[PDB]
Amino acid sequence: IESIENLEDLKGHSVREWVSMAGPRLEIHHRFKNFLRTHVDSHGHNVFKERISDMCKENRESLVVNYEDLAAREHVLAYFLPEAPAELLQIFDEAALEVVLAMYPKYDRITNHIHVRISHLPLVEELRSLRQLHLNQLIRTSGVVTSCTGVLPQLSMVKYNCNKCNFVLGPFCQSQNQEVKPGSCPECQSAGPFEVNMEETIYQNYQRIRIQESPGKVAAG
Amino acid sequence: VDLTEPIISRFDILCVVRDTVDPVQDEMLARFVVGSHVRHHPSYGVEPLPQEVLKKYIIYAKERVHPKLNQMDQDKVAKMYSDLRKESMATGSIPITVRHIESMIRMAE
Amino acid sequence: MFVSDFRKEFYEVVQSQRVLLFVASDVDALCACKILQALFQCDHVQYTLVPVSGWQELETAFLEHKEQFHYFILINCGANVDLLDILQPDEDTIFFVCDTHRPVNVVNVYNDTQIKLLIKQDDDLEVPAYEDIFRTMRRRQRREWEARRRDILFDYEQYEYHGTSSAMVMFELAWMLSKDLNDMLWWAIVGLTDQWVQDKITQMKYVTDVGVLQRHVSRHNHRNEDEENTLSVDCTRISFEYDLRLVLYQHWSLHDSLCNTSYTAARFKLWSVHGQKRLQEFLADMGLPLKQVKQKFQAMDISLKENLREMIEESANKFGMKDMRVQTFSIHFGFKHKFLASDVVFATMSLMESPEKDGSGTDHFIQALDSLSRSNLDKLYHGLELAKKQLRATQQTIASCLCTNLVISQGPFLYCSLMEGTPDVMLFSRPASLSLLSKHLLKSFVCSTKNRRCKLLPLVMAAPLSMEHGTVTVVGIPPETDSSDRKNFFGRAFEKAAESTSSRMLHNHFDLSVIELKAEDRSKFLDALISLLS
Ligand SMILES: [Zn+2]
Repeated sequence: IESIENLEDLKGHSVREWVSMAGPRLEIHHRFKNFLRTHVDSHGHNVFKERISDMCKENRESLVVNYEDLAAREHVLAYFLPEAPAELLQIFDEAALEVVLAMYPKYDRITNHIHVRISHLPLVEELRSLRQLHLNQLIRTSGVVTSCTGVLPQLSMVKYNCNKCNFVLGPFCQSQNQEVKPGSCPECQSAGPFEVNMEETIYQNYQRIRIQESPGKVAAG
Repeated sequence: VDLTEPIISRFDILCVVRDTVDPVQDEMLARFVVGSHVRHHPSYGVEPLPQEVLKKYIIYAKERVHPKLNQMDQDKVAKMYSDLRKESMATGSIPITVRHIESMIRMAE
Repeated sequence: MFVSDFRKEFYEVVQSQRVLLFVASDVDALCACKILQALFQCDHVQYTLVPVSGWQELETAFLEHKEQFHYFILINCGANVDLLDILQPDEDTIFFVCDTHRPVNVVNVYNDTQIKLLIKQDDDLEVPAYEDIFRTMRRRQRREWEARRRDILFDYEQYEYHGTSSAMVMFELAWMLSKDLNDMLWWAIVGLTDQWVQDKITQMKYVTDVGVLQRHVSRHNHRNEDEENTLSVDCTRISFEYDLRLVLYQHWSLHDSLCNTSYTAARFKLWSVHGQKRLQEFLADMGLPLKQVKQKFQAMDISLKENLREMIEESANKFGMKDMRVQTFSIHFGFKHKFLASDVVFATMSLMESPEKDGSGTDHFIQALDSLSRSNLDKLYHGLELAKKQLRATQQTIASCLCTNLVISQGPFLYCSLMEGTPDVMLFSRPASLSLLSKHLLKSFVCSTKNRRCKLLPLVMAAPLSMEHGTVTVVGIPPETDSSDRKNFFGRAFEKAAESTSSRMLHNHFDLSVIELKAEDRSKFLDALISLLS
């Protein structure tokens, strides 16, 4: 894959498919790795060396990136980030894992994924002002948390025992949209009462919160 | 005050603020207030910290630091508490109970 | 005089007789006592055993028992004083002296009839010749000879230190008798490890003595065992280990071990608020999860443990701790009982120096002596719990001293003082625990301070002892350089200061560098010490 000297020329694509295809994906990956490795603050201190070191000291599995720093240092990543946030956040997580395992080669024992979190995004929105124009875009809102579920286990990559034979169905990704139905067993074609393999299934923490407008920002009555 | 002894004794520090006339202090207070209204327009001697620095200092002092008491010269505080109890019984101004001793330890920490 | 052959001139003599053991309160003394007890119990030697915690109670016990016994054995006491003058014995008693303290008193060396020294002749010994020490122009040369005697004898008596372990001496006796059981070899190992843990010997000498003990370990491990015939799990197996320097780390969490080991606590400066982040950086460099590190070692995941020692060494080398490994030994028996020699040392030492007020110091001696036999494994595990408490209290006290800056450089020597009523001072009131505290605190101070001058000084520490008589225990420690030969002058400096000031100094502990002092005289005593060391 040749390095792409200009990510900015979409050449008629939209941002989502443009960053989904391999060339721009690798270019974004390398640009984010270089950003993490070489970004320095106003005093010349490498901020992300310190941040990754603190994260690995405390086993926290998550890396907060300042959007102001990203926009200042690497423009096109900040350009594509709010347009295709899921795709670029996946790529950023991969790149951050590469940098983290460069710094701490044994951190795979503690984690298998690094979550890149974005802070100080200028795209601030009021809850009353969210429209269909903001769909599938990275927004920033404010409010008071009024409800919280308990921390619940959710399927992320689920495996199913076949209802008759001993085969196990392949990894199916959970989507947040609907229940994943296994289909039919490829060994024998049965499609009966399948059951989750708890030991081979990968779970993730889930918590659904309800936020509302803060009572001092809502109008009286 | 109209409050009662069980709630009065639960307050470690008990402050009285009065608004009595004193012309020199009134002049200095007026100059400070008008200067504040000038300073904060939309546009003691010792100097304070910036409030951001103070917030960082506070959370560091509260979470990363933990005082430990080795000694506190028990005779001094014990005699103080004993005759503070005597004068409180004399005037009736404030109940002193046992909580004021532990307030001393807390304020030192 | 020195006993040339322990079998012929000591053991075969006392084998036919009633014997009285005076045993000092330290783990090496306890181990030598265990070995000698085992030999005497094999041969039906009707002995009596008396613990002695100091010179005055040794004198009291001798006054009580001198009528009934003609043969006495002193374990880790007596060699460094004139026993004839101290005890005033009858003309026909015999004192066998198995003692690590050096230099041996010249009267003890050149007494040829009554004092018999169970000391290896190849130890670090340089005794002055007899004619240099013992008996107009003729009387002028007599006075000149006396002046030369004072010079030579000061040069001899200046530096106090420790020789070969008494437990190792008694094990060599057991080997010559060919009644050396595997538990006797373990007790010898524990005595040498007591010397090493308390820093009474140099690392070179410790490595040499470990090299000696390795061959005995191999012999015992091939008495009835090889790669294809093996014994029951009941039998004891002693193994040579190139293990970690961490303290008790197989009996509590690796986190507690790193926090309460003197070396790593001093290096990471964990008394300071900032040092915990240094330790977390070390653990992250290793790649150990903090939950696993804080879990108990026996409950830690086994995938983390089977290369942990070399992982520790590899990370320590790039952190600048170039010697995290140590040549040591371990003992296994049954299915679950496993101890490092350091673990047994710390457990027995804690049982001796326990902070409990119930009973007495002799009762605590008895608990420690019982814990060295495998019929009292419950006592050994209780001692391990007490050792965890003792190590934690040691680190809290070091943190208090360094944070409050009680360690002040008094020119020739650093000075520190514990205060009455402050935490754990009653635990550290006993001289052995106080010596360990002062050594650990000096290492912590040397790692803490940035001044090049302060890293080379010795340290004097005081602590309260008495209020019914108003006295303090004072200890002197040499510098903590890696070049150090583990010799100190404070035993003689203290008495020179005490006689220069006519201070009320009392000298009960078997080490000259530990004294009792009236609380009022410490000011002029310290003034004389600054004047003397100059
Ligand atoms: Zn099937």
